[PDB]
Amino acid sequence: SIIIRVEDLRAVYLVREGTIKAADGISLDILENSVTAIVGESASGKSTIIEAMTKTLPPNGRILSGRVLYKGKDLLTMREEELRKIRWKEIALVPQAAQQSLNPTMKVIEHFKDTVEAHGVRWSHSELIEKASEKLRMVRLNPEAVLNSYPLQLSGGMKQRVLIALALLLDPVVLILDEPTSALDVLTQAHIIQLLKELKKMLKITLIFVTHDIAVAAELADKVAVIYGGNLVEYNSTFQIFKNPLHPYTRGLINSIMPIPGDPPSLLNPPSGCRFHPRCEYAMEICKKEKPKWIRLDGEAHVACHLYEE
Ligand SMILES: Nc1ncnc2c1ncn2[C@@H]1O[C@H](COP(=O)(O)OP(=O)(O)OP(=O)(O)O)[C@@H](O)[C@H]1O
Ligand code: SF4
Ligand SMILES: [Mg+2]
Repeated sequence: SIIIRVEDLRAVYLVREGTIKAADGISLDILENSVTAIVGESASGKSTIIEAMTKTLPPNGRILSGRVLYKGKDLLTMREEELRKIRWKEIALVPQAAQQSLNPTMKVIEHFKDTVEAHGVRWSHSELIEKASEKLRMVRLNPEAVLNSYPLQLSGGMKQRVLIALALLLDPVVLILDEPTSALDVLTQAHIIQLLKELKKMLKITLIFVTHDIAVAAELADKVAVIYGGNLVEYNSTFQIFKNPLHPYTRGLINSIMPIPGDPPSLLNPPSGCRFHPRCEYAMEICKKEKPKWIRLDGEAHVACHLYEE
């Protein structure tokens, strides 16, 4: 099943000198119990697509065009009365360094309460302790010690565990995670990934997560979506991506993983057509005159590249 269809998503950042065209025309289908990874280098639009999808864009960011369908109904253009029932309950989002959203003069139990309260639902404080403890366990934490401690007393690994437990609180059907594992030593990064695998199996959920490390994606993901300068450049299954990477940018990555000449594109003044052309070794005239069309190819596979066709 497709649990989420992103259709033609244009979302930009309004800035003094014009617009920032991160997330520029973005269409992809999330399989209903999959793990999809969104991958790309620093400052390439990952968090921007995530935010656009969740209507969590800053005051700054504005959505120009497109739909996102959950259960065939468009999240953008939804009555906030109809949005509030979908939020933590169904779709849930632990965002880039949401640790910072943990005010540190507060016991964790309070960030749970704050969350629960905010999203409507009314639970007896003791009941809340129950549920919270339960998900804290799911994430392999000491419910007692943790709920009753202050953020500052927790490791980044533990803060991360807490954040996830928080997201799971209301048994969501989709869980979305942004750079879940960055700023986080090797080992504990490994433990988070393990944990993510555990919950993957132990729960019935669609899991979308963002990362800049392809390795991490292949550790975790079924399908993989590569983004380059505000564009969805390619979308295959993990194994296929490594086996048969289509976009020249992607190929480059995979090879560079067995160090690509060029600098990343200005997102204010991007290059024309295919933003990868200035670095692409297969660059052509049509590549500068025209944005390659997002296309379907063979099986799970999608590319946006002039080299290819139906
Ligand atoms: N509120 C904003 N206003 C203007 N520009 C922004 C805003 N937020 C992000 N950008 C810019 O748009 C580009 C894409 O940012 P985004 O956060 O989507 O990248 P990313 O893929 O998350 O990479 P990273 O997370 O490592 O920064 C970046 O250059 C970023 O600085
Ligand atoms: S579209 Fe043209 S430039 Fe962009 S990657 Fe495919 S070939 Fe290289
Ligand atoms: Mg990011």
